[PDB]
Amino acid sequence: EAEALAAARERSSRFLSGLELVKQGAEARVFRGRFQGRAAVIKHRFPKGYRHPALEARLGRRRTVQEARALLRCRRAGISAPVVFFVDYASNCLYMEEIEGSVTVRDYIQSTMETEKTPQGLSNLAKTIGQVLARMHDEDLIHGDLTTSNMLLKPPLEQLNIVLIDFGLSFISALPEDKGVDLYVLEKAFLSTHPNTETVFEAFLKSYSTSSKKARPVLKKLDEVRLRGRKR
Amino acid sequence: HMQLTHQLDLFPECRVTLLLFKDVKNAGDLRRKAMEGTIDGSLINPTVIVDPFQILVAANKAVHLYKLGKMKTRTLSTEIIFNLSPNNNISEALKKFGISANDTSILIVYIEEGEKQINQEYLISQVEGHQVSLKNLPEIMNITEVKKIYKLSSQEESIGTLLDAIICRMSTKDVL
Ligand SMILES: C[C@@]1(N2C(=O)c3ccc(C(=O)O)cc3C2=O)CCC(=O)NC1=O
Repeated sequence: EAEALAAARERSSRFLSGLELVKQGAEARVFRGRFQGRAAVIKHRFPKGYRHPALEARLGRRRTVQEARALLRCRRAGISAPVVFFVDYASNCLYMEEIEGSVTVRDYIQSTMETEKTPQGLSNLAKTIGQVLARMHDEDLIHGDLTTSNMLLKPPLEQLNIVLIDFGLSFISALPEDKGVDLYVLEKAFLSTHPNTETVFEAFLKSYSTSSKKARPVLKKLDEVRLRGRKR
Repeated sequence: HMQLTHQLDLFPECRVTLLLFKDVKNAGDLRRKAMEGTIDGSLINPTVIVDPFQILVAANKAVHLYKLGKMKTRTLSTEIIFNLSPNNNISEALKKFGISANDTSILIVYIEEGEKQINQEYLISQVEGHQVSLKNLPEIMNITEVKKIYKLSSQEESIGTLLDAIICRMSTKDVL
């Protein structure tokens, strides 16, 4: 077992040898390739020689396990998100469908505000984001790390087809305090990366609250989380 | 009457070969031989296969757990069938996704690793049936029962194919 496992992580590394690297983070590298004839993308949560391989072991596993159930939960709910093809729990790799020809919402918003020159043009996109996160939260699924770079825009761009990605920190909870804190981190994501887009966050919020049937208590806890800075 | 063979992308030492038969008369004898081990490969209900991708994903996860020694079933050829079920009921999985005594079309899947090959002309010789090419697989597959045995949704077909909804419960059932 101890020898066979080294082999299974050794095929992994070989397989990713010849693949284009598309996303890199503190926890995960994302390679682009093909998997049994389908356009796929492989998300490796690599170990770092910096800490105890006992703690690092479970950290890769939890993120991968949690992303795997989160993408299943969204497929069975009409929440659009990548399909998962294979999950290697020996190497913490996650083989999923590539969202071909898509662009992040972050570059759809610093591309629309350099030509339109006003945020007045973004209220349809905000409307649809409110609809997407409302039906997500309505199945008590907390994303965990909502930013405008974990939402993709599938072609055709005109119809605003939002695909959510990166669910490693996601989790199930019906607590409005948890949905509230989930929207707060998306709010701070707008603030840091997209200047002067504050009017865009209620075309979102007003959309969310007319699209999710339990949103009233979540927006009371959002305004309580905005006042405190955290959940407590 | 043509095979369809594909190479496993993460285990390029292996290949997966698919053979499909119509008008089978000895499905009952064929099943006993799988439990008895005489016949090589996995005998799968083609009624519920929507694309070879369904077979390869199952094949891939089976070799992976085979090579780690942590398979949930016994044979590799039985782990392939099990990995097609959306549940973890091993016995329910192999009745509903295997072949049964009064079936008329069966699908044979087998993996060969490296130089070691299977006597494919002895394998066909055991089936009292008309081997057809896998291009004929859509006209055997029944969506009314793909939806029943996979419990596919209203919402699930609204955001993608039914192959995607299937693949995406095959590949996560080991984590509930
Ligand atoms: C670059 C792009 N891509 C994904 O599809 C994807 C899927 C999941 C994740 C994730 O972090 O979970 C990240 C990504 C990602 O960046 C989008 C554009 C494109 O055309 N092809 C891609 O591979």
